[PDB]
Amino acid sequence: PRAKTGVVRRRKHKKILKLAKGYWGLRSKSFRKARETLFAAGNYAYAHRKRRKRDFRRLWIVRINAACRQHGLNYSTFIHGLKKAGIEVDRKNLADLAVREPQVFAELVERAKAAQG
Amino acid sequence: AYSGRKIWPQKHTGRARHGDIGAPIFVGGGVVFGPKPRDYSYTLPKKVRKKGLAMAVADRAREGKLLLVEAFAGVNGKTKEFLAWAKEAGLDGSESVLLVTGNELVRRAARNLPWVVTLAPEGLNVYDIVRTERLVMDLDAWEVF
Amino acid sequence: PVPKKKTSKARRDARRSHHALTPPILVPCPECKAMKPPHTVCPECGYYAGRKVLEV
Amino acid sequence: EAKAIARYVRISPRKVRLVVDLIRGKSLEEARNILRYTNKRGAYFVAKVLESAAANAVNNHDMLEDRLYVKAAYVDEGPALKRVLPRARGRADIIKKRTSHITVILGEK
Amino acid sequence: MFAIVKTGGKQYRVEPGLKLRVEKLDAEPGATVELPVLLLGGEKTVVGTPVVEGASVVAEVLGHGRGKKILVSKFKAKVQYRRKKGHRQPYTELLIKEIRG
Amino acid sequence: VKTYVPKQVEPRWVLIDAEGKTLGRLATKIATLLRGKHRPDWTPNVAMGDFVVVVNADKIRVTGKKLEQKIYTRYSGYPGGLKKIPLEKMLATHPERVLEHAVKGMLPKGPLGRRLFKRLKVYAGPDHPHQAQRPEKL
RNA sequence: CAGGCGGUAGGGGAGCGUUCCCGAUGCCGAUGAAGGCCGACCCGCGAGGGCGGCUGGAGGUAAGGGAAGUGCGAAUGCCG
RNA sequence: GAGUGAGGGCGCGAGCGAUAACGUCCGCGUCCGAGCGCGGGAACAACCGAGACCGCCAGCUAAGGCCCCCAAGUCUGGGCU
RNA sequence: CAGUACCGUGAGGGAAAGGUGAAAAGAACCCCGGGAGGGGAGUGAAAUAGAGCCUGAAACCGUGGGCUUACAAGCAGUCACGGCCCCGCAAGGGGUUGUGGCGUGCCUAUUGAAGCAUGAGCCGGCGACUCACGGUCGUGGGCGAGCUUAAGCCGUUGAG
Repeated sequence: PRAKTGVVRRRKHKKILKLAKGYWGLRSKSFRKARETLFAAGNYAYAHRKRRKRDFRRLWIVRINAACRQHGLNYSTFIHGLKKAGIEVDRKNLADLAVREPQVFAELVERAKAAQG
Repeated sequence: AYSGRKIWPQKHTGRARHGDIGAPIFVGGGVVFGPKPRDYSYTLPKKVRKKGLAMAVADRAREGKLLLVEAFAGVNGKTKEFLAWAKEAGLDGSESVLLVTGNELVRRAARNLPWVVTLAPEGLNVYDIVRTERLVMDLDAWEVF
Repeated sequence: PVPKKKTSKARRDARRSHHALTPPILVPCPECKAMKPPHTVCPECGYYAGRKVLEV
Repeated sequence: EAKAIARYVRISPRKVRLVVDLIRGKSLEEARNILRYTNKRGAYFVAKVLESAAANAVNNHDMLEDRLYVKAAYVDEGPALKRVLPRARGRADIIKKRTSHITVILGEK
Repeated sequence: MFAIVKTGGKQYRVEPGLKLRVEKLDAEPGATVELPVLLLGGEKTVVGTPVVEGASVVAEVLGHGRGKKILVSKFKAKVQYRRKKGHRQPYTELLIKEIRG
Repeated sequence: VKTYVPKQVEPRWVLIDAEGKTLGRLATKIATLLRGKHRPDWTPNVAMGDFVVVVNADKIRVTGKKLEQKIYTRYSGYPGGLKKIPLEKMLATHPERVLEHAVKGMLPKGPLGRRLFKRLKVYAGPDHPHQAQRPEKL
């Protein structure tokens, strides 16, 4: 019984080849190089997972504080205006009802606050 | 290979280290022991050379064993005619079978036994029966007391 | 002295764009059509000045 | 349809390149002349080239001089011939010689 | 007009009868008309009142028409030879169809 | 999938300034005003905001005792020499120039920081030439 | 259903990918084995496995498990 | 059936040393190493918190924070800088 | 057509280098023409079939295409809304990237790494504990106070 090498390896590193298309230097034409990115690009793509969410998130945060200061009120305690209310929601994302048709939010001020009297 | 026996320098060398001209690095140098004509000589006994086929054929009797223990066919030397007792018996190339004929007679006869047995002496070939089915014997004694 | 790496093709065409072949020149001519360059001699138009090959 | 060849050389392929990008996008006129009358190697060759190119492409391909536009060519390289360089203390000053290649093409106007 | 509630750590809103994804949840295909609670509505043509919850004695017709599909992801450790991947991924994703409340 | 992209914005405009504007202290939340604070469609990546100025800015609210008590220095030397100048100096050298600095200290940065800055008219008018609006807020 | 889950060496569970065996006077196979370029569907957590297209030019080995000069980025390694 | 003593940072008891060193010997505690994956730490494994597969345009709080370059009152005082 | 080229002084030492096709049928002829090396045609099942011709990948090659770019700072990739050319009625699927965010790699050593502490030409391709025998704990087993025969001899295509 005899056994050698052949084609195995190339394939295992060819996977990379495909995932590497579009990269710059050797990261677009190398098995050990692109490999070494599956690490950066890889971990940073995934990892950039908490990143990507962490982004769209706080993004909401301000635009929010932004014009809420228009009607007057402001974050922190503002959120309270919700608690003293009766429940708590809006996923500050939905809080987009300021992006299109915000007077909707207007009342919301009248809301929250009013709990303090 | 009785190599050039020792060669290159050291310290410096072709950058790459070395001393032993055995260079088990190329497709022609030393390596390891993969094979070894020692195909290893392991085995067992007859205290099993028995029990095995016992239970096997029993269920292979639920298949359709039988075995005249000794049957004719004709010229016992002309292939065709032998089979003539294949049909006049009930067999035809499909579900496979085998048999033990301790006589050169049907041996120097059965010639090319595809799908079939054509034995005579004694060696035992259960396996090939696996890919087959029915069969016949030469006296219980021939099998072995 | 001595380096220790491998050349980059990027810088390849980079510093070599100024190699964009700067083609020569040429002009018309008299008699036949020996459109000669700024001061030369050719039997395609010959000429009519000193005397070289042929003209018509 | 207005074509030839440019392979089996004896020298530097990169030295040709721009020699072509020099006369690319032009017309039969343009190239044939200008360069033909432009020193520094290349010339004496690219020449015989265009002559056979459209000579048949206007033969067993029937074209038309004057209108044959200068498509372009294929800046590319070829094979080599080995020879080492002696030196101080019989060292490793080694090499060979890159020949050249590329393609020939114009069209019907 | 719009409307709003949620679906397990994921608050959503809509309009008429659209639908795309949000993992999977029991109840055979889209042969049912399932619906949970809510909280506000949509200060516009018809409303202007949220308050304490609101999902009090009020739900929302969330049609079905299932189409659950198996997606994909792709993972791997990656650090210093401690990249022990050998493990991509998928994840759930149901396809149905809303209505309203 | 809520986005927020309104498809552009086209920043605003406004005006202000006087001998009673606390230089720098103001700065901070100043730029934090341009980029696009009141701009809801505000998608941090895009560069909206406004377009504002500060006239009779020369000497504006002289802040406090920063005068002589601050050396606006960031110009690094080459052979062994850069720059200095304290308050009773810059306050002079282009008052407009001045104020610029005070903020310049912190400021933002990047292709974005750059742009949202373009529109930074100041000085000591009043009256902001090449204007085309200015809803001044006191 | 509580629980467990980072985790170098080490020490378990499998599985996977990788060349001869019978099966091979069984079976695909030139409306293609085999190489491949491509695949942005399906199956695989992965191992991979597919799975079908176009170039491709003569064979392959089923389920199964029975044998293992491989499961090789590299060592200024051998070589081209 | 395998690692194994070439550990060290911190802190404390304590001997060294010119309360000399991100040092030495131990003890021990420690966590890094082996947790160079979190976070703070301005950037910096060993100092505080906090110990890890999905999806997240999900929420609550501890370390730890609310003018700027990025998050949340230039809050309230009430003084004292 | 190697123990040759070759390197040696002796001894010595040692290379590379198989593959058109069923059949050479091996290129007729005529315009480029320095012979060279071209185009047609023909044979030709097949010239991405013709002589470093089998099939022909890979490092290294631009024709030529498409997406990018001259205020600009970076292990570079990523994740994000956006825009910017193929394909899907639609759903979208795309390719690229702007900026914004985000980003200390990789293989070997150790209280201690990313690190100018080593190695890393570059791609391919070759590469490393079986196995003999021998010792010795487990595992499906059978026999089981009982439980196991070498070296031969007939015989074995084979097997026995």
